[PDB]
Amino acid sequence: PLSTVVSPEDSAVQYKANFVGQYIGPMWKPMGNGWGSLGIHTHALISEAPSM
Amino acid sequence: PLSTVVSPEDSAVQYKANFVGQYIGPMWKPMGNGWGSLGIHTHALISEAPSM
Amino acid sequence: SSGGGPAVVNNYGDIHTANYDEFYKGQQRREAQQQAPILPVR
Amino acid sequence: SSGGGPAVVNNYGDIHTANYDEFYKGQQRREAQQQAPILPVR
Amino acid sequence: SSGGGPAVVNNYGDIHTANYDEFYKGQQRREAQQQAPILPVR
Amino acid sequence: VDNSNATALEGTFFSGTIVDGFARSVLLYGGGFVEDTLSVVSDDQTLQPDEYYQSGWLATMAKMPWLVVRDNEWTPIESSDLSWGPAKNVSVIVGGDN
Amino acid sequence: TDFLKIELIGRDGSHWVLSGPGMGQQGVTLNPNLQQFYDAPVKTLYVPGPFGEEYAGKRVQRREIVFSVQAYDEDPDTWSTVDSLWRWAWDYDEESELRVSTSDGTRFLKVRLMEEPKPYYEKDPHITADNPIVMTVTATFPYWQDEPEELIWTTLSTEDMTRFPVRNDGDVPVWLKWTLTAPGLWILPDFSWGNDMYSRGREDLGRTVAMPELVAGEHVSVDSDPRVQTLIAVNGMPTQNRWKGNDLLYPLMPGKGAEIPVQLKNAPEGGACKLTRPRWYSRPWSRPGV
Amino acid sequence: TDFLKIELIGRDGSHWVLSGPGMGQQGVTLNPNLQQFYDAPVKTLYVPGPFGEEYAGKRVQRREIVFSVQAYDEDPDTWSTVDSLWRWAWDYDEESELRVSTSDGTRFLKVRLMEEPKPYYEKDPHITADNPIVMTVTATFPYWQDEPEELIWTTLSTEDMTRFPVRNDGDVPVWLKWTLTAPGLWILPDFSWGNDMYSRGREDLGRTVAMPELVAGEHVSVDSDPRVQTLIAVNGMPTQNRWKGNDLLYPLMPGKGAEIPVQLKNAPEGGACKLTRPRWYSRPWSRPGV
Amino acid sequence: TDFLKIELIGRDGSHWVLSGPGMGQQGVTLNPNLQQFYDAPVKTLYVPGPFGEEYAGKRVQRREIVFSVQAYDEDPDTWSTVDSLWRWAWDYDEESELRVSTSDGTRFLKVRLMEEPKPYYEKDPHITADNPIVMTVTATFPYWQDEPEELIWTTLSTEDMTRFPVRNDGDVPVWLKWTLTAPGLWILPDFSWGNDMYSRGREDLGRTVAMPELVAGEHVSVDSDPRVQTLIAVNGMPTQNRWKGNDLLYPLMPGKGAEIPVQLKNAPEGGACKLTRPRWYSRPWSRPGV
Amino acid sequence: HLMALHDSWIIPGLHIDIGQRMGSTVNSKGVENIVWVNQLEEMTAAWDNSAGQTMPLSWVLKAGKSDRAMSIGERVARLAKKMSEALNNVGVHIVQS
Amino acid sequence: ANNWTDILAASDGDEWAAFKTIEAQADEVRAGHQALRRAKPLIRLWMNNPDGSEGLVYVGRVDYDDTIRGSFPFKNNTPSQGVLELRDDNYLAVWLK
Repeated sequence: PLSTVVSPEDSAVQYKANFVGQYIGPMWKPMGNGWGSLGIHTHALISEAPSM
Repeated sequence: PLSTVVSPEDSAVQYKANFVGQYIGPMWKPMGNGWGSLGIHTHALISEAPSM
Repeated sequence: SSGGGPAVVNNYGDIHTANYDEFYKGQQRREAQQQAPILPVR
Repeated sequence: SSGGGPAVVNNYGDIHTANYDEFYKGQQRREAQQQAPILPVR
Repeated sequence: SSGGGPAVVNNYGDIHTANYDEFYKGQQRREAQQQAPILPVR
Repeated sequence: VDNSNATALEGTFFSGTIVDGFARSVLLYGGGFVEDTLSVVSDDQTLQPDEYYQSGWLATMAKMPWLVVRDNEWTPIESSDLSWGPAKNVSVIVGGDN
Repeated sequence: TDFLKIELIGRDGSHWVLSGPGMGQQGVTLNPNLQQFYDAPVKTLYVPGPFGEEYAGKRVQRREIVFSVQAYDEDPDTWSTVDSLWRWAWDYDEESELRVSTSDGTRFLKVRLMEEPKPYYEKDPHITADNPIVMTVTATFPYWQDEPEELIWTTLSTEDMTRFPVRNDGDVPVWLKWTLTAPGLWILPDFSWGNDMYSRGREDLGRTVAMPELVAGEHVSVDSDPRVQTLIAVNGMPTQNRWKGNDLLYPLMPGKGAEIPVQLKNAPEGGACKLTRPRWYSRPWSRPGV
Repeated sequence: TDFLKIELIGRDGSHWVLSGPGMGQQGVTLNPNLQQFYDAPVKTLYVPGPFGEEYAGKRVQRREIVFSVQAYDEDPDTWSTVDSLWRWAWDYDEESELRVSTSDGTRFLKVRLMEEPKPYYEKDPHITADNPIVMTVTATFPYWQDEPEELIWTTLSTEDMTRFPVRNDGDVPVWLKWTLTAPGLWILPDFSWGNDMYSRGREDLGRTVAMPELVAGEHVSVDSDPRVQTLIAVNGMPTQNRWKGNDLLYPLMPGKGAEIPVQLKNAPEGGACKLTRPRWYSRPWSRPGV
Repeated sequence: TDFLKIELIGRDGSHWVLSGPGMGQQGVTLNPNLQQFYDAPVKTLYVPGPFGEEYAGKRVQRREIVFSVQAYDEDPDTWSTVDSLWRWAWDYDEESELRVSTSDGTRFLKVRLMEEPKPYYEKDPHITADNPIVMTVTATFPYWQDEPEELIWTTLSTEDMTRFPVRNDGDVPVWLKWTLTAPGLWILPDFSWGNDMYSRGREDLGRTVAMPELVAGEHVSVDSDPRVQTLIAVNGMPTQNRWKGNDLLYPLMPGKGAEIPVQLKNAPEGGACKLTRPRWYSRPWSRPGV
Repeated sequence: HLMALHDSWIIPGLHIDIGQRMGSTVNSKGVENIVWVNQLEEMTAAWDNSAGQTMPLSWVLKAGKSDRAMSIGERVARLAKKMSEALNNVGVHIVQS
Repeated sequence: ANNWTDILAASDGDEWAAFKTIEAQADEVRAGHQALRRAKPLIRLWMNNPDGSEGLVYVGRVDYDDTIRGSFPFKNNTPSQGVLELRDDNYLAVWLK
């Protein structure tokens, strides 16, 4: 019934991450080294925010 | 149930009043002279808190 | 057959389906017919 | 026996047999009793 | 199930439980709302 | 007859509470006597009527209202409509030709 | 069974054992399926609210007990006597007692004929001399009652005070009754017991109210229940008329009890006080509540 | 079954297991065919339209749960004790808890006696000592609940700010409660969460409302639900009177949540803010949805 | 059977096959006796007349579909997951699609929960893990529909004209929609198709209406259906306010079709037009009507 | 003309205000084409949240005015108001003796 | 002022995509209108200043869901009566009582 199927007009999108929580989270998909190859480092020696 | 729960009648109570807001409040029921017989006096001439 | 069912409900009168809205409107219409001509134009 | 039949329909009240004409006439009579003695004679 | 029982009695409307006094009082209240602000204060 | 006893010297009860009973007030007339307010008798010492000490008496004396009809979960009455409305017009004009 | 006994004491004082040990000795037994007999009928009130309907309160309703009895005897003449006696045991204007006895005690309900009894079978009752009578009785006071607990305090002093131990072991609030001699100024307790019906549950925890000064010979009964005028004098004087629009407001709520204080002043002779605490229950039998 | 457990906590705190593991240990089991127990009753409004009737909205109705229990014991005396205890576990004025435990957790409903219970069979219950009680209870709040989440933020600074993590895992909107200490000027979030009930769904996405300045001792409860007044001062002061036609209008829509900002200023001695977030569900059990 | 396939696409996008090939693969099947499902409910109107009553017209009513589904799985935990997913597939505020596919094509009906679903048997549903859910859904738009026929005509000329072929193959009238770019003055057809609802059947055979002159950026949607306002501009300007009481009055009657003319004038850029013709049907399946 | 806007796109107060002219039609034979143009005279917003009958917030318009089709109670009230005002005016215009 | 050529260029020359963009814009305008029409009213009670000064002082707000029923007419040059029914446990009802 459709004359044509067109790709939906997807709008601009935004994302942010800060790595304050405990683990990495599902929003980051590990690659190459497989699952469980990512982690959070506190860097409390310099008194800085945790990094991925 | 009597052992587990504490009854409102078997409860020590303590009450406060300061009159610092220059308002009597609903906790002071006038006696004898009825409503409007109680007031708050600032005593601003001396460096003292308001009195009832 | 008829005696003892809906045919005697009809004899009962307005026990089953009957609404108040049109009855009130009809009473108001009858009163308006009675009183409208004698009401002043002012 | 009584609970769940006509004996509880009587508790329901005016769901079964009750006509609007007598109720309207009674309300009109109550209003007439209330207002007639104070209406002027003119 | 619904068609042919109380679920269609609801479609019928005010055939079963429905009171006269409350309807009359509601109509009187609506008329009072309509006419009260325009009645004089005398 | 004067059954309200509102204009009497000793006044009557214009308000009350279910925990303290009735409150005695007396009318106080302002300038020109057009307006009357209510002033409460703080030390109410009105004597009971002699009729209240007589056997078989049931009536209400004007000076001492007594009957309070109380509505609660176990009320013996049926209350139907308690409606209050405030005063409307501050000033009145009456006149025409003098 | 032997765990439950049901009795009727008619308007004429006749005694009938409908059920339990000794049932049917007077010729009348009780048939099954008796309704509105156990729990006091209560309707709850609801008002529209944002989440549906909000609780608005409860009202107790009168009992409409429909029950059948069976009047039986070997010979029709004696059966007719039994049936006549059973009919005579009932009335519309005056109530007859219906007593239920269990291990929790004996509790009675005062019932009257709501409408005419429906007697006998389709054929004449003299064929069988064993016929059922369907009785539709009503209880204007819907609670089951035990004999009230009464206490008396007498004093010869001009001024005195006493404390009455009071406790509602039932499941419904009960209204206290006082009998106070005269002359004397009495002060009676009207404790709220934490009842927030007037939104004063904690304010009226120790509420006391003074009766009007009683003159000689004007002994009063002060009944707090709403079916009855509060103050009634023995000599017919209008005491509540003198009493300036006050009232006793609070019943003794279930599970509450204390030593309520009674004060007597200005009593040259020295007076007496009697406190009557009713024992109302919502079921014919129930374990004590705490 | 072991997949579902139904408990009752009475008005007196008694604990009954009606169904599931351990059912009937207190003597009372749950009979089949219980109605209006699972889904919250909702009526949908319809208004005339061009093609029949158009949807006009929904109104949630209070629950009217009619169920039956069976009180059983080997001897009539202990059966009578059990039946009395079961009746004592209920009331009209005050509510009792009905918990359902499944693999989805424990959710409870607050229910009260709508009308008098209908106990026993046609004959006296002491014969069988195993009798059913028909219960007609009602839930004024029709949503099954879990324990609300409480968050506390205490600060000693004069000016401070915090981010409360908030999330609605249920299928219905919930209304937040705040407990704010005084003195101080509080700013609380009133985010629309996209709710367009005031035609400001996008305008009020990051909406914040400033409460009136609180004087010493004027601790406030700020409840957003329509049942309760928004602002209540613990000392009885009219705090809402100084708040200039402003209110909290938006609940927490299902599936939405963020770190809502709470700001405190002008607080000489710091201040404490407590956020209570209810967990409301329309079913006794349901898998989480998002 | 393989001649009919019924699916539900929930508010959350889930896909369920209730009947037909592959039914029950998601755990939920369709029970027999589904009502108000095939023909669109219509009530006819009659006025009193000399020979009884005279036909006055017809009104189409909203669909009140009561149907049962059966949720099943081998283990109670998976059954609980299936039941929760089925519950999440439905809502009161938003509608879910109900698709019927036959040899005549696929037609969908948008349905929402009219009231709370009635789930499970008299006992707890974990015993069986195979339980029925009774659903009372409603279709505010009662016509089964297919994907609309869309046509596009763009031009670069300042003044131009085109003809859109149009034909109503269904049994109910359909209302056309237009999407018109700006700037430009459009002349749109409003042919009566011989319909006599306004007593202008052949008077309005070639009726054309002039839209107000659209300013730059004021692309408009012109929907003739009565549910929605006719002129809506994408920039929010009140186009209909400049359209001095004019409207599109006639739908495309069943069995009618022609080359309807669209005219564009005063368009310096040269605009574009889109025509959307709905495919509404009163039955889930029906052979094409000529 | 009396209208009830159930789910119409019309927004009372926003699209049309009191005293502002609007046209209306009635689906009656012989007047289908005609548009009756009256200035809006009344619009009532009413709702009922009761469990028995639940009516969402709905608007009812009355375009134009007519003493003839006015209800008898409203006619009596309006006449009484005018009569009272005229009586006050006459009484204040009375010349003393 | 997004011209047709500009919209087509943004959609990369796809007329169907461009018209779907325009239809989405029209749909969002219609949805805004519907939300404005179906928005709940805001009922607020105000009082005179207890000290006797000028300016109405905010008493409180009645929720539309917390009402029982309501009726508010707007009339042309005529006084009208507004009716609001509340449960007596409502806080504004208690205040008024």
